[PDB]
Amino acid sequence: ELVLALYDYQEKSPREVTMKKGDILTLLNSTNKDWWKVEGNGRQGFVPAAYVKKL
Repeated sequence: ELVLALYDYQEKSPREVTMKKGDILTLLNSTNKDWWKVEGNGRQGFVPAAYVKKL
């Protein structure tokens, strides 16, 4: 499934990745309510669930 980045997010921990507002990310794991695992820029890791929107 794909998600739209609603905001920029810069990774702050080893498991996180970075995205730019408007990016279209592949969603890998949305089981946690606060942090979703995505693929962004060839890297896989977590961003805040609230900062992306399922398409």
